[PDB]
Amino acid sequence: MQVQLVESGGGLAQAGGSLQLSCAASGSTSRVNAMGWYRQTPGKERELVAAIDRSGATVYSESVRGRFTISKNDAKNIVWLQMNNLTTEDTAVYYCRSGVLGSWGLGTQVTVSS
Amino acid sequence: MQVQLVESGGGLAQAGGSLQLSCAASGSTSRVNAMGWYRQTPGKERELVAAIDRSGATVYSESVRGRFTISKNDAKNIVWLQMNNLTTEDTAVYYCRSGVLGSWGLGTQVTVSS
Ligand SMILES: CCC(=O)N(c1ccccc1)C1CCN(CCc2ccccc2)CC1
Ligand SMILES: CCC(=O)N(c1ccccc1)C1CCN(CCc2ccccc2)CC1
Repeated sequence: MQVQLVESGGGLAQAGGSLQLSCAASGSTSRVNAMGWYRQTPGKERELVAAIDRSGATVYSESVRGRFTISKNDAKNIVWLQMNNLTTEDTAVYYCRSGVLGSWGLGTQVTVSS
Repeated sequence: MQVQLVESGGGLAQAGGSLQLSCAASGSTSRVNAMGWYRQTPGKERELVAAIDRSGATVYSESVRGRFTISKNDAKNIVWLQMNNLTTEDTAVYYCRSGVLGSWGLGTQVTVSS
């Protein structure tokens, strides 16, 4: 029922180097309009690293801004995490997670003057 | 079927001031383990401002880091966006959006040496 995800990439890198992770979705992909990467370093809580939605909007944790990039190939149903300028603080297990985001409401208008 | 969201807050603020937005969920809330705030300034694409998942992990766009805080009351099924140190660049329509995030995989191990 849920979309099937296969996570690839990772292994060893040198400090200063780069790695690319990938996550391939298959099965019930039509409803999936969000994908995200988390990580967990030993002893610490799992944290959200990067996320992307179907429109291409992206968001990153402070700890990886500018160094990591999340991208997608919509037709292949694959998302990548490019990880640049690595340090030993990036050692962790990385998790790909799917999401189904809901409909748009009307929203609320915010006007800031002066 | 989908969770019902009611967005509140917003209106006018002065530059330098603060506002708090809120979004109240009801109905099919049990499956909802992510909530997010987007915004759209006129003529620009809608962008992801802040998101939170059931574990409390949060993520922010670069443009609001440190000024905006997303929080939740799990028992009331309400999320808030506290917006501090506003500027005219924060004028926009703000949208609350729900999400259902998938199961955890085993992940991939990344080890950075030296
Ligand atoms: C942000 C996530 C997202 O929106 N998706 C996604 C999911 C997992 C990994 C990468 C992207 C979509 C899932 C559905 N596919 C449909 C592809 C298609 C369309 C028309 C004909 C044939 C095939 C589009 C991308
Ligand atoms: C990150 C989103 C999230 O995970 N949620 C959420 C959804 C919308 C807005 C705020 C938070 C949960 C939705 C379900 N509620 C159940 C509450 C409950 C539990 C036990 C007995 C009685 C009531 C917990 C919070």
